[PDB]
Amino acid sequence: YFGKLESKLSVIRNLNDQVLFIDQGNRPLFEDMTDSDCRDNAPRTIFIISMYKDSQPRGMAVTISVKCEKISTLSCENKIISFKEMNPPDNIKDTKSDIIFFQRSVPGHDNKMQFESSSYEGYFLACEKERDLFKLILAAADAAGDRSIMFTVQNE
Repeated sequence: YFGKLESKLSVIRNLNDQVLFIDQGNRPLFEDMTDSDCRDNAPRTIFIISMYKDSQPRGMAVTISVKCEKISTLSCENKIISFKEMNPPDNIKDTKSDIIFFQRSVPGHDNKMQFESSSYEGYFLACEKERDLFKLILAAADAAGDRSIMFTVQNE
């Protein structure tokens, strides 16, 4: 069981310092942005990270959402990343949820974060280059040094 506690606004960057944003097709991408780009493309660049209490504690449980047109919440349902148009719910009945990730400090890096799927243990949010685009994906990662699953989370 997960219960919603408190939320914070944040910008999310991959290790290349590219900013996560929701694009016109409702897909999560990374792009090089100045701070001003970032701010002017709010609310597509400003993510809401909501903390949840967990009846089966395995880390800091969070949802990630964004207010593009309506509020959309990040999902890794069926091991693929997509947005669901929904508010982060007040509670979630199950111990595994496609919208709950565990935010973890990256071992050997105080300031970088990973987001592990609660649904699929050992799978993480990652950045992958695809052609000319940098996409957010769900990836299996076994190694703490894996740079593709490391993010910077800056408050507001």
